[PDB]
Amino acid sequence: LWERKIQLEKEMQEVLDDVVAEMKKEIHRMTLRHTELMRLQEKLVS
Amino acid sequence: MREIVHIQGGQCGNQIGAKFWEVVSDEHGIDPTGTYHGDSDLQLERINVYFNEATGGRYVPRAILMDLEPGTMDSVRSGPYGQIFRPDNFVFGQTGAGNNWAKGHYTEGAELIDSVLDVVRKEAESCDCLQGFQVCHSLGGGTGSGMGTLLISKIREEYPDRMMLTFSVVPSPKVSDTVVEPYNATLSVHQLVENADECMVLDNEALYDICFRTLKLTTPTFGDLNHLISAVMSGITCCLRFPGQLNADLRKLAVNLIPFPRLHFFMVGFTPLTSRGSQQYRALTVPELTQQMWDAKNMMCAADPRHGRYLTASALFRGRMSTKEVDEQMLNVQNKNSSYFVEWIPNNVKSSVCDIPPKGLKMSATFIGNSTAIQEMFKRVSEQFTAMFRRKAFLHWYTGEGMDEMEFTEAESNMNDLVSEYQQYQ
Amino acid sequence: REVISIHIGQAGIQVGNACWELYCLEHGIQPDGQMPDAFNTFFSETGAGKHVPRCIFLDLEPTVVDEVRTGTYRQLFHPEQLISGKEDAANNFARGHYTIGKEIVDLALDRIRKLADNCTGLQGFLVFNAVGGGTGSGLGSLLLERLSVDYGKKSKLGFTVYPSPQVSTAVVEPYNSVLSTHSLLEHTDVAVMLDNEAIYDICRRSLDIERPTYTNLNRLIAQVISSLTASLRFDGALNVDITEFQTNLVPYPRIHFMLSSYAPIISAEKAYHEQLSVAEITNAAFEPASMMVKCDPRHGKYMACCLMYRGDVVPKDVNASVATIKTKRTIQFVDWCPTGFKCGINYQPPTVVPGGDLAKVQRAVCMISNSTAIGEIFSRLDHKFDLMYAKRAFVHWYVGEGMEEGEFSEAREDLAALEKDFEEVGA
Amino acid sequence: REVISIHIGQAGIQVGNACWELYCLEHGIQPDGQMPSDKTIGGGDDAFNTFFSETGAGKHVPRCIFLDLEPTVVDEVRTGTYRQLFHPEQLISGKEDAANNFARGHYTIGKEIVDLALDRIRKLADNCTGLQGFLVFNAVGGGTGSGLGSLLLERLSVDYGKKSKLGFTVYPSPQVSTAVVEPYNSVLSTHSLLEHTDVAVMLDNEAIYDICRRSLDIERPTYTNLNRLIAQVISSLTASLRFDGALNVDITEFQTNLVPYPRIHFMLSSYAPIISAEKAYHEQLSVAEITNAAFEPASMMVKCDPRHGKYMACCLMYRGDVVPKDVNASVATIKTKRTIQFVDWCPTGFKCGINYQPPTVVPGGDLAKVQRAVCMISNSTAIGEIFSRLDHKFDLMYAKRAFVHWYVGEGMEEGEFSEAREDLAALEKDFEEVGA
Amino acid sequence: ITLELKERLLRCEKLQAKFEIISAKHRGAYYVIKAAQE
Amino acid sequence: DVPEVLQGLQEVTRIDKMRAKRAFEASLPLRQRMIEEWEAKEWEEREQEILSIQDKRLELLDNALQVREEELDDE
Ligand SMILES: Nc1nc2c(ncn2[C@@H]2O[C@H](COP(=O)(O)OP(=O)(O)OP(=O)(O)O)[C@@H](O)[C@H]2O)c(=O)[nH]1
Ligand SMILES: Nc1nc2c(ncn2[C@@H]2O[C@H](COP(=O)(O)OP(=O)(O)OP(=O)(O)O)[C@@H](O)[C@H]2O)c(=O)[nH]1
Ligand SMILES: Nc1nc2c(ncn2[C@@H]2O[C@H](COP(=O)(O)OP(=O)(O)O)[C@@H](O)[C@H]2O)c(=O)[nH]1
Ligand SMILES: [Mg+2]
Ligand SMILES: [Mg+2]
Repeated sequence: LWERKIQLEKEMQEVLDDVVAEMKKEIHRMTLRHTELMRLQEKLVS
Repeated sequence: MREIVHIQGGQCGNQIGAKFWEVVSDEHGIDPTGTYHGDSDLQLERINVYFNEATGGRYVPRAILMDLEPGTMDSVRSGPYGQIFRPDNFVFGQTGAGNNWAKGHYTEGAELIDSVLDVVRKEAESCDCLQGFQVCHSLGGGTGSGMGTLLISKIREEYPDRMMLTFSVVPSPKVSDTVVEPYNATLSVHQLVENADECMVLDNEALYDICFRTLKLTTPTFGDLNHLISAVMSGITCCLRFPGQLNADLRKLAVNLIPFPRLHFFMVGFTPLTSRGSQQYRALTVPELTQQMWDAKNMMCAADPRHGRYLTASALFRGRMSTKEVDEQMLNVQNKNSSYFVEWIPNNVKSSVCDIPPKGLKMSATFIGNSTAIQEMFKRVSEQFTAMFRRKAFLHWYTGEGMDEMEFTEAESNMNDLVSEYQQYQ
Repeated sequence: REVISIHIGQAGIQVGNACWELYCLEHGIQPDGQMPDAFNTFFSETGAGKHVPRCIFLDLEPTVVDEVRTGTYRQLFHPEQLISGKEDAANNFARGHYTIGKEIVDLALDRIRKLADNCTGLQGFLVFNAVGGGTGSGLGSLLLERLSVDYGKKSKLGFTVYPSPQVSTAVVEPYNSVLSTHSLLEHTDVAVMLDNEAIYDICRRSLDIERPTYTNLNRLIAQVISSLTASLRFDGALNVDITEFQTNLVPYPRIHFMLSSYAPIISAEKAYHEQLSVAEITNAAFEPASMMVKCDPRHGKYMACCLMYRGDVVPKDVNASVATIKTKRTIQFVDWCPTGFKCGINYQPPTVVPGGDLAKVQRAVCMISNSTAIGEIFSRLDHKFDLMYAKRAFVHWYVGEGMEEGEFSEAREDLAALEKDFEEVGA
Repeated sequence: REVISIHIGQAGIQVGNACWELYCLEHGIQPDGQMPSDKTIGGGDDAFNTFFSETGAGKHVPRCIFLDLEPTVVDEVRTGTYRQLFHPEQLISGKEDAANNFARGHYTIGKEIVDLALDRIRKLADNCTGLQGFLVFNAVGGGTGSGLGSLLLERLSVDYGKKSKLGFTVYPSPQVSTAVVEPYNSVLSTHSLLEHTDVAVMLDNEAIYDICRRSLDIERPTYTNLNRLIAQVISSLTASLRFDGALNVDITEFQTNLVPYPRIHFMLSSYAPIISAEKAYHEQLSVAEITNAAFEPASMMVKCDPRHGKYMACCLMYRGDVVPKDVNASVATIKTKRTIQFVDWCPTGFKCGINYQPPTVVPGGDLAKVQRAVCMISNSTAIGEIFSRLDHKFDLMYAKRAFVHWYVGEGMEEGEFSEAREDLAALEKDFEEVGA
Repeated sequence: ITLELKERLLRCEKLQAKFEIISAKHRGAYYVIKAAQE
Repeated sequence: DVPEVLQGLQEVTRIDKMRAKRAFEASLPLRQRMIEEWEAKEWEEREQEILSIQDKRLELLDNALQVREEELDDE
């Protein structure tokens, strides 16, 4: 029983933990694109 | 916090333990009456590992004497320092094993073991944290070999997570005093290899040679042999009672020494041993202590370590010292004698230091080796056992009392594979 | 601005024993905690006129901590920060980690929590242990994981007394060290190794000590830690903090093992005569004879070094000495580091510690480098681990404690991957 | 604004013996009913109004009724170190013992002593000018505390009625226990205590042992150790009337802001900081961590985890020099704290009383002189578990009619046994229906 | 036989401690739900 | 959507498990936790499989112990 519990825990904690890295890369790159949006606004001001 | 209970089996064990308490009580500063009258506080600071306070400064040792005669206990009480013991621990029969393993393990052992476990349980319950037991006995008698073996097996069936330091005075042939030593020694080591966890080999042959050569004594009685054994036994276990720069307790020593699950048979030394004429013409430097410590005519065993490799070794120094000096000394020893050390273990040697030396001696040390030369004593007893047993000499005294023939042969086989494992690893 | 000190095992506790007696006299605080704000990083004012150190001493065997309880600093520490187990770990990694560790590590964490609550502006942790034994290895590899999963974002400076090749008191060090260095690779952030044999040689040569005990060693490491934290305790013309140091040095996430050095490590008789200045103290620190880990800096290219100058040092002679050391061809920097020095300075001279042979000097340099020279360290310890593990020796104790036979293999492969990483980044 | 005290049973009279010493030390009264001649006064001539009364020449006498049947502890007090302080007549000692028997405590022997204590109570009340309320101190696990205490509670409710009552009662621990037949007395006294005592404060022997073991660093505590901090708690409760409080709460604030329903009055108590001399000056006592230790579950006089329930409401009495900003920030931190959870129907549930008097120190004690202290009285809903566990103990005993003949040999029937059972059941149902 | 039984009981206790310490180390499974939701 | 997503009683049972998982995935478009609770249910199914394997091995071991004890008694 204790062995089965340890096996369950190691499997469930190995599955606990990288596409979010690339998705957040997209988020930050689009934040840059909206800094470019602000640039467009200042071009409108000019 | 750590606790040790000390048990004495047989006459040899009783005498060795009596001298051991005579030594350790002084090293703690308490007089025979039981009232402390020493000087410092480093003594009293951790004496709870051996003694129990009774009523306002009356300290009683945690030891149990046990045998099958009243005469030995009467002698122990009549001797000095025998008052401290609690009279309740004095357990004994009246008949006597009579150097008979069957009496000491099957009849009298059975009829006394239930009583003795009561008192050992009392001591092991009055404490708070046990780390291991101590047993003092021989391997060439009835009250010491068979009864001590039964006692340690009964302990193992009760405390399966503890060590025992079983100090076994092995029956040496040239110092043999009874006609059937091997019929006891083989049948004792049978279960010593199974249950006890640190069997310390000792032999009257090596003790007498030490006394004759180094001490230069003229009339060495059993007093001085017990003195040396007690000094070793008190030095091995000062890492608990005293604070050192590098502290190493019993479990640490056991795990460091024992590489494989059944090679626990330690050969032991002690330094410095001097005559009172040459103690004025010598220097107790650390290299000198190490050289005497590895002097092959100083280990308390008849098996010369030159006849084999060292599985591992351990040194326990006492007195304010230099740890770098210790380590470089042992490194020099290993490098110079690299042919005596197992090849598949780098740095075969362990070192520990305690900041308190035994009183008088401003510096001291102890050696515990696990060399493969130990097989010499076992082959040297197996030869005698086979030689007797080929024609069943003295065998009816055991067969009629309850042992079949196959048990002796199984003991032979166990002794043979025990002595063969060391040869295999050498 | 705070770092809290946790000492584990006898080596760490005694190193802290020297370190705190150094700090108390450096700040002016008596043993029983009273003056006759620089202490705020280490000492916290409690009540009125009483100061308590931000430290916890922890061990399983009780007598080593009882030494502190019965010494001269008995009034100083919080009477509970001196934790004690009941039975020693017996130099067994499995026993220290699993069997005994559970009952006491939760207490350690629940005390670290209230220490951090008492603190406000914490930089992080500084931990002391040795990866040779069982206590400081198992308890270290468990407590570090606990802190890295609870606080996570803090920096844990681990000053580890790594075991030396030739001089070695224990016998299961090749196992204990690999079992510790599995975790120590990926749970702490900066691991300053120290080697007993190297510091023995330093004591023998510079201080002409032929019987160097642990006390002098411990004083030496205490001085190193004081030089590391002086930039935070005090002010200087060019300072350095934990984030400064720890993001300047560590190039890649899995390469952080400092080499430590100190100067002028000189006794009084030579310190009164021989003159001292930056342009020769810096070279003296770089010399292999005065590096604290039994390693060979010549074999490995240097990646990034950090220098700290206690005492009166103007920021120009340090620049000149950096030039005059980078101009020497014997030491080779790594190819991709066009600049490989981070210098910091202070305004306080090192405080001579009564009871030692260390000099009272005008200025001193503490050097912490990161270089590929340490590959042979791991390689040789792994070689002797292989020696012991070829015949499955000593495995029975760990197996009976609970550890299987395969985690040894996984940790060995982890060390092998570490060595491969060092070789790749050396290339 | 005087408050009178009633101590019933050996436990009650022992707590009083260990608590009136605290009062006579706080108000600088010598332990023989007088003040020292020299000016050694903290300040004021009426800080002792609530407990004593000058009679012609500086001879103060406490407003205490020490009522007990068996006279072995009453005369122990009579011959103790407090002889010229106590009133010779207030100390009421009967003839024989109650012997863990609610029957003998409430019907046989009680009836011939309640009307003797009642006249002294009436004289004390008539002497009093601004009477505030009653503070009862008793043990439900015994005979006199449970039986005589419940009888006196009923016969004071029938007479005065409107006045508030604060009942500090001890219960048996879930495991640690001394008396064998204590569940019967506990349930029988609980039925009477339910609808008569205005506010019930709970204490537990093991719940004070374990605090004295983990905090005060005593591995062999005793009753003379528990009673001292019980006196500390009651002093923290009553200091508002005594001393000048910037944000102070009279006795009726407890009932006004901590009893949302008249049935629900059962309250956990906590007190911080429980520190001794060794660690006192090494730790720093601040309104954040003292409050946090108050609301941790390891420092409650009632052995019960507040996790299983929801804090309905709470009161925090602060002594010493405390600035209200820090306590406001501290209760904000508590409201942001995750583990303890409130019933959503109470958005404001922290009363924060504050005084200007630091905690006192008694010579030979354990607690040291400190700046500030806090007493936390919480109306939670974890106490239903306590009542239910006590009831489950009671059921096994009552199933086999054990010990029942001793009870029924007196005026006690089995009808009141059953009605006390169903009253505890109704209390269980009420607490659970409060629920979410 | 009793010797063997005691050895097995000790092994069971060791595995118990191992499991509990692994639990304490990891948690200090309810994290994957919020991880995916984020 | 895709045919033959993966590339033998156990295998057949795995196929049925996969079909049921796709069915529940389509069924549920917190609501997501009800998928996570079924992940927990499949974990419990793995636990049952572990239980069965241990039962088989332990039964064999019990038989072996009976055999050794019988031989000992006979001798
Ligand atoms: N610098 C320094 N190192 C020490 C000291 N004591 C031990 N060591 C080192 O610690 C290494 C092994 O650790 P241990 O001696 O077993 O100490 P530990 O790790 O705490 O083990 P425990 O006895 O269980 O507490 C040795 O190789 C020594 O080099 C010391 O006092 N000072
Ligand atoms: N904390 C604390 N509890 C006490 C003390 N004295 C008695 N008790 C409690 O009182 C309970 C039993 O009630 P009793 O002490 O006998 O009081 P009683 O109601 O007067 O009973 P009788 O003396 O027989 O009339 C025990 O379970 C104790 O827990 C005390 O000094 N301190
Ligand atoms: N060191 C020491 N050994 C002894 C002493 N007396 C006997 N022996 C040894 O112990 C062995 C006898 O063991 P014994 O105590 O008689 O066991 P028993 O026969 O069961 O009682 C002999 O071989 C002796 O060499 C003694 O006083 N001191
Ligand atoms: Mg250690
Ligand atoms: Mg009573």
